[PDB]
Amino acid sequence: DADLRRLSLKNAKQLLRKFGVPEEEIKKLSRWEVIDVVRTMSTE
DNA sequence: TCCTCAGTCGCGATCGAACACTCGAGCCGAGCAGACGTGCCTACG
Repeated sequence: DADLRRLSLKNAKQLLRKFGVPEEEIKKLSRWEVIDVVRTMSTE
């Protein structure tokens, strides 16, 4: 979680692109929301 | 060049739900002494 916070908007965006997250969530460009989704995607 | 601002992480902090221990109330079985009767046997007329 702290590691995901360090990940920064640029690399978490690229990770959400890699997992196949839809472009709306990538688009909102909210780092805090993006990390919560990426943590959920990793948990899945 | 800034300049605070919104969304979220880690940790103490208390709180509700559950779980382990205790303790007595009550019932049940065993055990023992005894009474309330039937049958089975002897000293006295």
